[PDB]
This record gives sequence, C-alpha cells and structure tokens, in this order.
Amino acid sequence: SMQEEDTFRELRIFLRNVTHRLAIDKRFRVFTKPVDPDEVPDYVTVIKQPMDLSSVISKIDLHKYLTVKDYLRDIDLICSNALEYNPDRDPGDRLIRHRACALRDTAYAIIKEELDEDFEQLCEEIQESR
Ligand SMILES: [Cl-]
Repeated sequence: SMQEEDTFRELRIFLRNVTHRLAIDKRFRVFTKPVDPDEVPDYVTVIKQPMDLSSVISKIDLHKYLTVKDYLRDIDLICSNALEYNPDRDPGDRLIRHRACALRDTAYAIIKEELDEDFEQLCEEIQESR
C-alpha cells in the first residue's frame, strides 16, 4: 500500500540521518569509504563481505533495508570485518578495533534512544508479509 511505502520512506530518512552522524565523526573516517586495493591488495581476499558507510548509504537508497535489524547487520559487518582483518596487539590494529567497536556501539545507542520500538515492529511485520 502507499501507507507501507510511507513507512519504508520514513525508515530510509531515519537510517540516512543515523549514517550521516556516524560518517561526520572524525573517529570513523576509515569506515566512510571502501578499502583501496592499492594500499591493501590482500583485503578483498581476506574479507569476503566488505562494508563501509558509503556502501550503507548506497544500500539505503536502493531500498535494500526494510528493517532497522537489516541495517544493524551491515553496521555489525563493519565492526566484525575490522576485528578479523586487524586482530594484532600492535597499536595500529588496536586503534582500528576500538574505532570499529565505537562505531557499532554508537549506532546501537542512537537507535536505542531515537527508534520507536513500535515503528521497528511495523517494519518487521510489513517485511514478513511480503
Ligand atoms: Cl588517526
């Protein structure tokens, strides 16, 4: 229905705002663009599902997210990809892991404070009805 389309449009507006807030934070600059195969030629071989905030904006605009749970699965991938690719005790890897965990925790904290649970439940029920 047009009412269900309005629901998904509100979801996209909400997810674009959350993603913009993460992308303008200087801590998360490394997560704003895909990894350059020049700097890192082994990345695309180790990480099977690369994800970054530019890709997340593209997915929002392609109507790939019908629930906040589907969005958070891609935020979780940004975090888990960084924990897997950068697992060493050296400060460079520790700094990327801390920044990836902070991204993920920030996204969840914004959603906990600003997403109505009844709005999420409505999205989940339209998605399940298709
Ligand atoms: Cl830095």
